[PDB]
Amino acid sequence: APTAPSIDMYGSNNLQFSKIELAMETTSGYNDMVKYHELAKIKVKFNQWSGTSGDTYNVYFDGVKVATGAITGSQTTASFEYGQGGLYQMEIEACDATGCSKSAPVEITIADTDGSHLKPLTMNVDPNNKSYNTDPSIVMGTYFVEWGIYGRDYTVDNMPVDNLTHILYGFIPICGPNESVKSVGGNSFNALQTACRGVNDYEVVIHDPWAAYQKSFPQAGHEYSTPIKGNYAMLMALKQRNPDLKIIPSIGGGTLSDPFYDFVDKKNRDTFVASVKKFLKTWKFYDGVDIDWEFPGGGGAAADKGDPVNDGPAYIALMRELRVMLDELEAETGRTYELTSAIGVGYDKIEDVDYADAVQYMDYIFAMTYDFYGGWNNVPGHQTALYCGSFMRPGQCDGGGVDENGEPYKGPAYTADNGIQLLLAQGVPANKLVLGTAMYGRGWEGVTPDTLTDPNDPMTGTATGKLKGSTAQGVWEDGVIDYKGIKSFMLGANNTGINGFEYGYDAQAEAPWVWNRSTGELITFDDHRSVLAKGNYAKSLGLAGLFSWEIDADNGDILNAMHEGMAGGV
Ligand SMILES: CC(=O)CCCCn1c(=O)c2c(ncn2C)n(C)c1=O
Ligand SMILES: CC(=O)CCCCn1c(=O)c2c(ncn2C)n(C)c1=O
Ligand SMILES: CC(=O)CCCCn1c(=O)c2c(ncn2C)n(C)c1=O
Repeated sequence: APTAPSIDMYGSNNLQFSKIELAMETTSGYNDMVKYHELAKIKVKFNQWSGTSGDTYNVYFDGVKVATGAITGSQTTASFEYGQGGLYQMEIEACDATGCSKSAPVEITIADTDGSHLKPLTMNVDPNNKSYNTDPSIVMGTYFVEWGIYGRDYTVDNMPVDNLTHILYGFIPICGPNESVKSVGGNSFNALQTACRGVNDYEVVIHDPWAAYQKSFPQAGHEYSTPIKGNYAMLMALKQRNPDLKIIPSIGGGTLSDPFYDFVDKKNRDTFVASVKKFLKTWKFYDGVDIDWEFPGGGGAAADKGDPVNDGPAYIALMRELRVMLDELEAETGRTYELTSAIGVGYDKIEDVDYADAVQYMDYIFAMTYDFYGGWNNVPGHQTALYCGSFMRPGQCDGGGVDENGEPYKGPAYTADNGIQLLLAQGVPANKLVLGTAMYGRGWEGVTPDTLTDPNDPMTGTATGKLKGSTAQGVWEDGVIDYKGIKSFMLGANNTGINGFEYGYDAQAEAPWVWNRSTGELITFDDHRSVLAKGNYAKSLGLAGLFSWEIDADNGDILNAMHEGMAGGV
């Protein structure tokens, strides 16, 4: 016989609650901005403006009692905890000695990071991505980059997810020595320093919390009160649409790998593995971890780091210790968690790790069969060829010979086949290796006809510097161009060359190029033909499948060719 409660929607945070507490309106240290709670804190204000208030309230979710407390006037705040994410029909009843009066039901949301409070994501995929019926046991992976939501304007709902088995989310940094990030310029290092305030060295953090969980995306139905927004909320709604898709955070990458060189000290590995565990308990849409250390032994961005004696065993110990940790998580959750890694495949990178040993702990190795040549020097070559190109010298392919000054080659040339064969030769099983495809070109300026030693092969020329171009043409950094930019501005609709470019294909190497004889612009990339060759190769060897770098740079053609190449290899 009290007055039935009316719920104050605006005074109760629009009934949006969450197991994870995320700062939405600042940028600060990771432990300050993100706190995961086993019980969500619920606070609901309700009013009984007329009649009698009564003396106690009970709260029901879908008919089940979940909280009780005292009413002592005409406005009450009910505070309680609840442990399960989801949407629920909430009623609040007020009671006195004579009876109870229940409010009308209203939906309350309790967010959790598995996306259990979210409907399947609405997609907006370019229709140039076709539908395939590829065997679901073949890996078809890609990297989605966190910063792609800015100038590249490529969001989670743009991904052709039904053509993917694995989404690797690039990248999760590690607090600590990070001079390589500083050297890149822009705001990357400053962002990282902020995220690491109050964080122990060697723990993972989110690099850009605005991209990850703050930015409101209209296409995803995000509102002011939505407790999780950003790319991560969209990946959560994506797992609701595609529950079998694996979404894996990739830790490291070329500029973020500095802290891995300190993993020869086991205390640093323990700190890092513990932070990864906490990370996967906090962000439950993720299905494992991808380790992208570029590179054990050195030769990467950090010119002053790398230990060819100790980094390999440290890498193998890291994989064992991660696998132990992921086994605990599988025990706690009943889920399967995957452990993978993207690796350099030049002989000098491979030789520093016993991968046959590492790989017993791992689900897959993503072999980085690209970046073999590029604008960091003026030597043209195929950056992603399967085999040795026509431009190579006698004995260069297998490393038997000498260069143009008579210097002996130090090892086999950089090709996908050389890398894959070296890994098989170590005893890595073919069905754990995933072959990489480039959705971008690397290129040079200045490779004009007078520099060529073979007048029909620009790979025999010499450059003056890196390819220059605008972001409109898909050039986001010097020397690098999106595949969709090469297609729009160099190849044209018929793949025969526009704007002063001509198309060529080195049939020996299985590698395409476009060349502008007058500017001497030369770009090496993967196209439909070379990606079919890769698919045939992967099929021949019984590899796990294919992956690509990076999804925002494709227009559909490369991922389509990945699927066609895997079907059609003979
Ligand atoms: C600038 C900010 O808000 C957080 C840091 C983002 C990190 N980041 C990039 O922004 C980026 C990038 N490459 C190109 N860009 C534009 N990398 C490698 C990166 O880590
Ligand atoms: C502006 C920008 O993004 C340049 C990044 C180059 C950093 N970097 C590498 O990533 C790298 C490398 N060797 C292998 N890798 C993967 N070196 C020598 C490098 O500087
Ligand atoms: C196949 C393999 O082992 C590649 C090793 C890294 C290639 N590479 C560079 O050498 C490099 C670079 N930037 C500057 N440099 C000198 N990047 C981005 C790179 O990938």
